[PDB]
Amino acid sequence: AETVSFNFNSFSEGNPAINFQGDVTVLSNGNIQLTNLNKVNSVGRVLYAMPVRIWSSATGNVASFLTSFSFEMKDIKDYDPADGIIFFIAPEDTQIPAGSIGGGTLGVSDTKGAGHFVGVEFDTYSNSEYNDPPTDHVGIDVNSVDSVKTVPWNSVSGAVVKVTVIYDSSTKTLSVAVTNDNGDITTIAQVVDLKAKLPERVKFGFSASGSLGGRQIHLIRSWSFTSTLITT
Amino acid sequence: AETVSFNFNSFSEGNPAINFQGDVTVLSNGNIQLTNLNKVNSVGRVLYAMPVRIWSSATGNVASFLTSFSFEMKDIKDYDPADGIIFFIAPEDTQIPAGSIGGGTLGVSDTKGAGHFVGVEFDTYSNSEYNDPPTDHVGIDVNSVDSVKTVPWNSVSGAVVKVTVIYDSSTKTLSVAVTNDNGDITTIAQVVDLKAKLPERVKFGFSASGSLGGRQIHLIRSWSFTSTLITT
Amino acid sequence: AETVSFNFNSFSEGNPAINFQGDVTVLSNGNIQLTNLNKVNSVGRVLYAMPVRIWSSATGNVASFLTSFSFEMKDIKDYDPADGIIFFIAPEDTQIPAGSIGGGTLGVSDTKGAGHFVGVEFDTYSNSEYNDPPTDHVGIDVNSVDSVKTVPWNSVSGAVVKVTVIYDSSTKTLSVAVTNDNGDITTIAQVVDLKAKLPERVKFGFSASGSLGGRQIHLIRSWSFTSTLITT
Amino acid sequence: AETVSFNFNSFSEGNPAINFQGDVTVLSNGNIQLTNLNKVNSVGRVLYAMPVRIWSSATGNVASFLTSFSFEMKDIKDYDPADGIIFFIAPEDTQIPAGSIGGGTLGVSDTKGAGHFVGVEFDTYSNSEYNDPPTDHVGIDVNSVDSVKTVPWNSVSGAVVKVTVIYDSSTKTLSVAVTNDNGDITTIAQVVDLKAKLPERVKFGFSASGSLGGRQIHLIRSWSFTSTLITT
Ligand SMILES: [Ca+2]
Ligand SMILES: [Ca+2]
Ligand SMILES: [Ca+2]
Ligand SMILES: [Ca+2]
Ligand SMILES: [Mn+2]
Ligand SMILES: [Mn+2]
Ligand SMILES: [Mn+2]
Ligand SMILES: [Mn+2]
Repeated sequence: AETVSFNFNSFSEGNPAINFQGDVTVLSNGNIQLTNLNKVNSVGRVLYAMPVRIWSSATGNVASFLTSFSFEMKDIKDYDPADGIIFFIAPEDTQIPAGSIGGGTLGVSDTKGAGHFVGVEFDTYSNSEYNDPPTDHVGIDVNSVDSVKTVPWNSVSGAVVKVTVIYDSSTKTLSVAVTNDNGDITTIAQVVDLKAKLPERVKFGFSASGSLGGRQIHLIRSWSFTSTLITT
Repeated sequence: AETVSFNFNSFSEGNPAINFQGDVTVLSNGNIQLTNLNKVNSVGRVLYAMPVRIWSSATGNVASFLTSFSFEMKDIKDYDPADGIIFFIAPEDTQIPAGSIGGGTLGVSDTKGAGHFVGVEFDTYSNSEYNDPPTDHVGIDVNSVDSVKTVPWNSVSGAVVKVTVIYDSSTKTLSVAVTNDNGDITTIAQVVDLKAKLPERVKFGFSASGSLGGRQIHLIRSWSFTSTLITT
Repeated sequence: AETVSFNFNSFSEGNPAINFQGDVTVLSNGNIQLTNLNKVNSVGRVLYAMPVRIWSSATGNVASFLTSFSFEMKDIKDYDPADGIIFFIAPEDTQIPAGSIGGGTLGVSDTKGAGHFVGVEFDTYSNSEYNDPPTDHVGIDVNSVDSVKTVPWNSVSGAVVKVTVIYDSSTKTLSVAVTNDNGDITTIAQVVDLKAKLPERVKFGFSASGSLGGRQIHLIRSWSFTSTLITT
Repeated sequence: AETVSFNFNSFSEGNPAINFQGDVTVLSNGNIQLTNLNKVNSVGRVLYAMPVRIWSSATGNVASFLTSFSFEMKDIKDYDPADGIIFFIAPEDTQIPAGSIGGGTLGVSDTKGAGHFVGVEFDTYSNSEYNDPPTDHVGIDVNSVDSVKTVPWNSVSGAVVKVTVIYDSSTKTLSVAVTNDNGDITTIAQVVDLKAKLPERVKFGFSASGSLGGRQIHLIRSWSFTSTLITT
């Protein structure tokens, strides 16, 4: 099999294994801060530099993967805690959409919420323009921030949140488990065919954004990942 | 929400939180050895002592859970490395079946391979009587050791294996991710309705067994668990 | 390390982790009401259902523990605001004393004020028979409601009180910090050798009582707990 | 009674309620980073600007206090994770010792490890000149870094550690409870006569230091405090 695995206990902005896009900044404690606090419509994205072959057009096999990460979102005075973080998967040439409005597009889609990526959002602001649930929520997005499926959640300012993700290739099921700060766990699962939605080679990463009047601290603290593709 | 959570980084004799059934022994290093290498048809089981309420007849909700543990199986001179470990979920009254032959029943089934439980097995011996695949394998068992779904695998003597299971209550999906010592991961997923196969209160634990001639070391090294039921 | 920890932000009817004894009620809000307002000499107690092993007889170790909870007492028309709440530790077989008069026994002692427990009381009525100080008070009780030590305090009808307690195994010091409504803190500390007054396995919980004439609302709103026993 | 109370969820540089001394800096996420990873004998300290009256001259009364704070220490590549953090109480005119060597003096003592203060350390490096135990430990310092009493502990890089301190005036008892990332708790308590060791008015705070070769990220994330002095 073809296995790809890495693990970041802390990041740095001079590492060739990480692509930075937008307002991304690495702090002295090793955390990655995706948005710029005093910047209007800020957008920041981080991507594992190396593309991962998630499927083969030769065999027809699709990879299974397991990945976990921890983030922190914190309020800043006089600003609406918005807009959220999104763990996404996209073609290897992915870029911040041209003329991005940041805000509720999460840095992955255009104005009407479309784009080419599959992902899991931790949305903290309800945009009715994207059919947002009326509360903080966790959602499964397939080429659009108009979530295929959402689950009410609760973002607690200043808390370290841990996430564990499993995609089983045979059932093509993507399931998510969020351990909150009060101990409670939140899960959400959805069947997504990666082969049909994405190309053979892709890039995984995180993206956060905000608007004018809607901003908050978006930090990524750690990240480990392992994918395995059977070559037979 | 109703949450149950715990974490064992080692075990000790006399902790009211754990129930021991059969040939279980607590090693001086904090590990739990499931079977007796000197007994024929050995069976050892360990359970979280408190029943967990997995679904409510009042509301109709089903809990979601995330649990992870790691184990090790090691070969012993002269005996066939058999038969394996199984993480299971059973009614509150659960006990080692009456006339257990151990062996391929894994300590949770009768002689024909039937019982009342839902569980994940790590089978190191192929029993044609239970329709086992020809190689070591990981399997999803619903009231039978004749697995509803299996996936090839390879037990390595002395290797520590780490496992992650996520049960998403809404899709009723149970997913597993196994991390071999070599780095490659193994996954298997299956929709299993817990509300349909089990009582409101259940118990969680691990079971292992052997035969005459089929024997090996079965160790549980750690276990963490968290379940959350959306209360009324 | 052998650790037990739990967190109840709210309570629910039917949870396997909570034992109710006497006049206990779970309100629609998740709060627990310890006494019945229409009953003479009412008593209600709520306990963490699992026995916790506080000291080991193998090694000579006693566990340290940190617990916090919040309660509220509130006046009811025409009745004297009595008698108070008590957070206690008792042998795992603990039960409301046979033919209990409620009142100043706080539901944990007998008519003479004796019993088998260690506890911190939030006493709202002065019982000269148990040598109560003349004002409301916080007391440390060792097998009796005639406190080993008390400190004046003031109960505010409808106020949410927060309490933190730390037991340090090495010195044997039980420390209590009470945070009133007006922000003021009240403290009390006492050396109590738990290994000499209690059995290895105990249960933790809250008890409240009233009499004819003496009645008020007794609520438990939350409770978190963590104990760690050095096993080695 | 005279009560002083505050609660910080994040700190800012333009805050006159806090005194910054030494290499201290405030990150964009609101954390206080006590040391400079680039400086050789970095020393950083942060003090609550307002002096607290811990005891009275008229009445021999001492104050009781309850305080809780969280921190995070993390390793940096090519440097020994040293030297630790210390919560301390000292004269209102306190300043970093002249010609401070950082290191094992924790920024509160001179070269022989002497000074005027009373504190709780989370020492991550073993200095024999100050008779340090051989492992990571928590200690009670009374005018010296050669602890009056210590307890073994473990500092986990990247982990958020919460602490709770209660000082009870009547028993003159200081006790601490540390919650590792693990769920496990460590406690330590000691009888310190605050009126015999410190002046009427004092300042509360934290300090951290490093050496050449010994350096790590030392952060303070939050801090709440309350103290009450009976003036009768
Ligand atoms: Ca949105
Ligand atoms: Ca078998
Ligand atoms: Ca009384
Ligand atoms: Ca030191
Ligand atoms: Mn959304
Ligand atoms: Mn099988
Ligand atoms: Mn009393
Ligand atoms: Mn020291």
